Amino acid sequence: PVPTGGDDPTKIAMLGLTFDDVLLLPAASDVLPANADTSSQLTKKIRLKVPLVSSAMDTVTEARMAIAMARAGGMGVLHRNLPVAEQAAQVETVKRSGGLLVGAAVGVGDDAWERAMALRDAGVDVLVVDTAHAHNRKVLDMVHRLKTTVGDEIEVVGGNVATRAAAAALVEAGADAVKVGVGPGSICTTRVVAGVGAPQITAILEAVAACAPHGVPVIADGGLQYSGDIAKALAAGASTAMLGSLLAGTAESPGELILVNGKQFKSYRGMGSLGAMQGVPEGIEGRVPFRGPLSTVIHQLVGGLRAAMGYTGSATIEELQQAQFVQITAAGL
Amino acid sequence: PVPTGGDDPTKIAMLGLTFDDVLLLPAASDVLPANADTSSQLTKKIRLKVPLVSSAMDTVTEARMAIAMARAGGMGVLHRNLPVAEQAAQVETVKRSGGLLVGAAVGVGDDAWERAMALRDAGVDVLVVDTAHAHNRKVLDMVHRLKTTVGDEIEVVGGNVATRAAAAALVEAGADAVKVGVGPGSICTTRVVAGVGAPQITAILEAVAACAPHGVPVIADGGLQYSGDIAKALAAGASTAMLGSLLAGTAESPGELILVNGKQFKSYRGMGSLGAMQGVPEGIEGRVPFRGPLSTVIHQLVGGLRAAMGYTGSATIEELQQAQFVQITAAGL
Amino acid sequence: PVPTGGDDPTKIAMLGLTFDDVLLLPAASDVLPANADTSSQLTKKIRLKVPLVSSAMDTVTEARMAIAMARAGGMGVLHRNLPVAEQAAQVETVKRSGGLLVGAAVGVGDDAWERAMALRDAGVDVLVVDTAHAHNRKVLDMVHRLKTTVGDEIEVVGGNVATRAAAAALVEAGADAVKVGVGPGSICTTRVVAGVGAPQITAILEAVAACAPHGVPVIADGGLQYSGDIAKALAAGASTAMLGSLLAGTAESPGELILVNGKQFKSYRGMGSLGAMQGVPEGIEGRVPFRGPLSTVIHQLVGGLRAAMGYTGSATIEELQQAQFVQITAAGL
Amino acid sequence: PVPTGGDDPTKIAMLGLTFDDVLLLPAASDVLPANADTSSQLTKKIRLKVPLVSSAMDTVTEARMAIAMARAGGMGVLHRNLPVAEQAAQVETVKRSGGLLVGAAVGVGDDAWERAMALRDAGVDVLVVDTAHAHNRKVLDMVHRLKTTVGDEIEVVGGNVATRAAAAALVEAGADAVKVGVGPGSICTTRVVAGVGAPQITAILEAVAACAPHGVPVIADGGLQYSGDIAKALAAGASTAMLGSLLAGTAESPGELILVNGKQFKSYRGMGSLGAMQGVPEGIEGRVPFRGPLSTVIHQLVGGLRAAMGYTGSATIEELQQAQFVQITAAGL
Ligand SMILES: C[C@H](Oc1ccc(-c2cn(C)cn2)cc1)C(=O)Nc1ncc(-c2ccc(Br)cc2)[nH]1
Ligand SMILES: C[C@H](Oc1ccc(-c2cn(C)cn2)cc1)C(=O)Nc1ncc(-c2ccc(Br)cc2)[nH]1
Ligand SMILES: C[C@H](Oc1ccc(-c2cn(C)cn2)cc1)C(=O)Nc1ncc(-c2ccc(Br)cc2)[nH]1
Ligand SMILES: C[C@H](Oc1ccc(-c2cn(C)cn2)cc1)C(=O)Nc1ncc(-c2ccc(Br)cc2)[nH]1
Ligand SMILES: O=c1[nH]cnc2c1ncn2[C@@H]1O[C@H](COP(=O)(O)O)[C@@H](O)[C@H]1O
Ligand SMILES: O=c1[nH]cnc2c1ncn2[C@@H]1O[C@H](COP(=O)(O)O)[C@@H](O)[C@H]1O
Ligand SMILES: O=c1[nH]cnc2c1ncn2[C@@H]1O[C@H](COP(=O)(O)O)[C@@H](O)[C@H]1O
Ligand SMILES: O=c1[nH]cnc2c1ncn2[C@@H]1O[C@H](COP(=O)(O)O)[C@@H](O)[C@H]1O
Repeated sequence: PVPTGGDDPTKIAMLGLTFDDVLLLPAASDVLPANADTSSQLTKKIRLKVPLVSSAMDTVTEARMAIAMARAGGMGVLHRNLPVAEQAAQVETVKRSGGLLVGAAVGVGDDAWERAMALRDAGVDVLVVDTAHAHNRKVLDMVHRLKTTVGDEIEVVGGNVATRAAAAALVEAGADAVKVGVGPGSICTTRVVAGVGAPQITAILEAVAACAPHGVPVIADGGLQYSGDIAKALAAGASTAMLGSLLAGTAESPGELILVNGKQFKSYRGMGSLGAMQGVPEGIEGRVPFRGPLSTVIHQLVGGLRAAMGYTGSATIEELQQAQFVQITAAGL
Repeated sequence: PVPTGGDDPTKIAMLGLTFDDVLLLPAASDVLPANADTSSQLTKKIRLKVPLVSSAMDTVTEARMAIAMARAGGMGVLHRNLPVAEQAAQVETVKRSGGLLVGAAVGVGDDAWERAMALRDAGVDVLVVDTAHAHNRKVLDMVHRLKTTVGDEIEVVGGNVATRAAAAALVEAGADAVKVGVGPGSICTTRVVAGVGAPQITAILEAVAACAPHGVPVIADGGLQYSGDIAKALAAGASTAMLGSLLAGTAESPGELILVNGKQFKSYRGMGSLGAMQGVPEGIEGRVPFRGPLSTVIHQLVGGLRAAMGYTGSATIEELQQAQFVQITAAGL
Repeated sequence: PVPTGGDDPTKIAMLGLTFDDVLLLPAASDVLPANADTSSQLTKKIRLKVPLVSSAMDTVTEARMAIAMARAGGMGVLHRNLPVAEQAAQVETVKRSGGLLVGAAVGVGDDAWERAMALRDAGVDVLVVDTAHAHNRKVLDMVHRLKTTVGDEIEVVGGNVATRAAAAALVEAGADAVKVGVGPGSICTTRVVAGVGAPQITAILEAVAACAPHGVPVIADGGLQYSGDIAKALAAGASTAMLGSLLAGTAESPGELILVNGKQFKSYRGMGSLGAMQGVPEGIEGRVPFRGPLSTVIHQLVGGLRAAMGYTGSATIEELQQAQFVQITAAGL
Repeated sequence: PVPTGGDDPTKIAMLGLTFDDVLLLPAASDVLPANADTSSQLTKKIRLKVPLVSSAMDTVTEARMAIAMARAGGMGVLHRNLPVAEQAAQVETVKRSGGLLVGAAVGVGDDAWERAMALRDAGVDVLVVDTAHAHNRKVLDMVHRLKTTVGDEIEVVGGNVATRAAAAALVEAGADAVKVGVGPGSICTTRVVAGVGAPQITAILEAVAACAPHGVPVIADGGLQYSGDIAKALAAGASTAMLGSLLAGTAESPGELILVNGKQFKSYRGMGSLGAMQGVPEGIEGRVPFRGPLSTVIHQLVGGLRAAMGYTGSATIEELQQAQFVQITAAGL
């Protein structure tokens, strides 16, 4: 029998590693952190100066965040937990601040096609078909319909996935980028409520195995707690990282300051939390420390990435994606 | 020598995984959580609408719980820590509330045959031969005697086991279902007192390898803490889950509200605890948070299961039983 | 290269398991806990009714403990942190309480031969050559000298060891039992101070591989925290268990009651602690909860063992020594 | 696919062990701790009586520490976070206290060559080219330039490295010793900020595989918390250990006593901390317990090492470097 039980070796299909399971190995380097090139592909066509996108969540990204993110060289994805007219107006607001990149989330519900067309009319650059489970005909069909209808002017992202097969399906549907993350989010309770998930380093490695041969960038979404996690996600093969928790504490996120026991916080909640759905939960409502301006958070995050590129001899993100890991033990934390 | 010591490779026979060691992998799916079919076999003949049974414990299941459980589409197993006449009367009470399914525990002591016949007379549907260690001639003989005597009107469950061989023995004795769990219970101290046990995912996989080829359902009993654990136990191959801790906090369980430090609790104790035996302990007496009505707890539990069936593309429990896992590391919690 | 570094596969020689790493697997059984036979060989010649010996420590075993232990069916080993005359007088005191078995520790210092002869004269049954590191010519020579001089009337134990080779050396020197434990003691700081040790399940398996073929019993010494650990140590192949921590809280141990924050304690200290040596430390001075009479502690310990013998179908300790383990993961605790 | 994801087996290159992952196995021994020879090579030419060097940090080693360390039989490395004139004057101060060994850190910046020549003029014995990442042409060139210019009178150390290849590069550049440690320091945040590092036992094993064949000693730098860690680092093949945390609490380190909540502390900060750089941080500012005189700390540290040499039968450090480990599990701590 199989050492962990039963007679089927495929029952337990893999050993899933998360960020805390690995470290980047230093390598020969003539790259100074200050000189590394941090640009990377968000989608097949769109390159960002900084490989970071803010999550499509209503305690993270509305117009103010999208504007600050694009000015910092990344991009925001506007959340979709509001009327179609307001979302499109947020898109327009970002555009009124210059030639700034902006994305917007849509679902696959009755109302999604209308939403997508309104955002298109508003001048959106990227449409993110954004769902709990993208390995599904309705999601694949929406990705394909958008790519064939508005595809030559708008880039279309599909997510989220957690396996090589799911990512391959989005590639075949025409996705211009694939977003990876089922289970790892800081406010996510999918793992405890449904018992479902995939540790994020293994999920990225698997998705990249399906996406890289086709020139489709992977967006690592969820579970990033530290600047060093960004470096790890990219070295695992992702081209960008999507941040929720790390940006929800910033001045530019929606929400006000909360003072508890003399310290400053902001509210941060899952899109699957009770309160987000009353606008069986798979997300919580919580708080995160107030962090100040976005520009300052992004500076330290990018600083950590630059440090990693120095250590690994990576002049570009493309080079970082070829870096090697060491696996650590439980004693290692 | 063997890497862990000595010269015998069979000394340390396997690596045992528990619920926290695994996650369900998302898979291609056209199944909406709301549309999944949650029915499953309790025994060879009996199918439940909801794959959940309440434990035969005196702080969990008396008539009120059995009634609420059957109305929710599951079943209760009446505990046996009272006189034969009272247990049979509880059986009758459940039946007075309609054509509701109900089970009842018996042991293998002098008094067990009399108990079993009285419950039969009371109209019980399922008899559960329920013991700390079922891999034993007296237990096997009782299972067989019941199956040959009352077997065509009553289904007979045997438990508990933790190995492929033990489950195979119950199958050969005529069990209509096999119950798995030695060591994993929340109030169980078998692991620390006797040093005995089997991690529950590996125990289910092993028991299913013996039971499924013979069409005998496995009941996963003990160690379930979250709705996601129910999904994991079924995907490991079990057909139903038995709950103690998760239901002991409910309005319908025996026992009154306990107020400690401004919060509400109910008493929850092992059948092998001092107080359960004074009616060398292998169970504790504890408290669990008061949770309100059973209907509400079952709704969230079934909600979590439906979510898992959506993620895994499982239209039925039978399909869920073929789902795949990823193993996670210690960093994964 | 070797996956953990360097080019030498023998550098990291084995994966060491401790008690918490394993569980005993239930097996077919017709043995009732109440009926199991708990007797076992302390030495080649001496069998105990209960497979438990108290440590040769000055906060655990003086005459009162030795007397209580023998009456409970085990034995005490009198510590040697006092003058030769007092130790011998303690031996005599035990003998004045009937035909009770008693052992006594000696070292390998200048004074040890004199000590050994005085204890012999006092009527001691077992001499324990007791040292931090027995894999050493002076220890081997002392074991052999005693066996050739007083060996036909007194049994001679040697310890402590942690490897197959060390145990083999004591067997060749003539030891009648071998004591295993370098590093695992509750009050031991050898692991942090010297960086030396061996996880106790692997140490027992290795020592038994050297001792069992020669009919020499292994005494598992140190690291036992729960009654279930006793069962594990014996199933790993040991014939008896030596207890320090578990008995230091008892009425019969040396030392008085200590009241701290409304709860009762006794002092418990390593023989290598500062205070034991002032009569570079490798042991601490601590407290353990007061537990009451020895008889009560031994009853629960033996109760747990009986439970294990029931679960594993072990009618005798000899049978228990053939039981199988499952290895558990970090999530398993 | 590879069990942890993707199709490349080299992506995750190794399993990295840290000190807490291993223990030294006791071995046959005729070596008394008091009699072991603790001397070891700092560099190809320089042997120390005690295999310990103090870190080049401004809360650890200035003239007072360098003096105390050499008198204890080790050496100090003077930090370089001050003007060239003051560092050279510290070197001279040490020399005014007798024929004491002393080292000094230099970087690879514009000012480093001048620094190195001034320290040379001051009578320094060892120059340590000391950087976050030594696997780099500028570092290799500096090591080589120093070795060819002042190499016959001064020994030249290069660091830090974490891989076999990096250490091989320093050997080829002419290093007289190689210093190992990227990530493990107590005040280091490289792992969380950059996601970069190498567990220290595996890093030492790998570096030694490159250095030992060429007769170049390895200095184990960072992550040492206990005296037992020193023994482990040497048995892994290092010839000396560099200490920061363990010595920063001593009377001889720079800094004053800090009283917080009735207990005594000293400040201890990374050279990459904000405050060290304001003279994106990769080190913190913290406190360590005040420990008293250096002589006392070194005595217990050397005591622990002697204990390890006794247990492993190592008469010399060279013998200790051939000792074997056992790997432990997470339960092992
Ligand atoms: C609503 C609630 O919680 C959420 C909400 C949003 C996300 C989310 C992640 N991302 C990237 C974008 N949005 C995740 C969880 C929930 O339980 N959703 C849910 N659980 C299972 C399914 C399902 C699985 C198969 C199929 Br087919 C259809 C639905 N959906
Ligand atoms: C009474 C006490 O604690 C309990 C009580 C009930 C259960 C329990 C689980 N389940 C599913 C239904 N009931 C478990 C433990 C206890 O120690 N029992 C016990 N330990 C060993 C044996 C034994 C092992 C081999 C043989 Br053969 C006979 C008895 N029995
Ligand atoms: C005195 C201090 O602490 C102790 C004291 C007693 C025990 C102890 C266990 N047991 C079963 C019986 N007694 C263990 C540690 C200490 O450090 N002892 C020590 N550490 C290394 C050596 C050594 C190693 C090789 C050789 Br060869 C000679 C001595 N001795
Ligand atoms: C200044 C700050 O923090 C420090 C400061 C000193 C040390 C330190 C260790 N040791 C032994 C001696 N000094 C370590 C970290 C920092 O982030 N430094 C840094 N991170 C990446 C690079 C880099 C990587 C490739 C190349 Br090429 C050039 C620079 N440098
Ligand atoms: O309610 C939820 N349940 C599960 N995942 C969520 C939920 N809400 C947002 N997310 C995901 O979690 C990511 C943020 O993760 P974080 O950066 O670790 O906080 C988002 O970008 C989404 O992919
Ligand atoms: O005293 C005990 N010792 C060991 N297992 C028990 C005891 N009492 C009840 N159980 C088992 O534990 C299960 C409940 O586990 P739980 O749902 O994790 O709380 C029951 O259904 C029984 O199988
Ligand atoms: O000071 C010490 N250092 C290391 N081991 C000790 C020391 N003192 C007693 N012991 C060992 O530890 C055992 C007790 O371990 P315990 O039962 O876990 O508390 C004794 O029987 C000795 O083998
Ligand atoms: O700011 C820093 N970041 C990373 N490593 C540092 C820093 N400052 C000092 N070190 C390293 O950490 C070592 C001390 O580690 P410790 O002995 O564990 O405290 C030093 O000898 C340096 O190699």
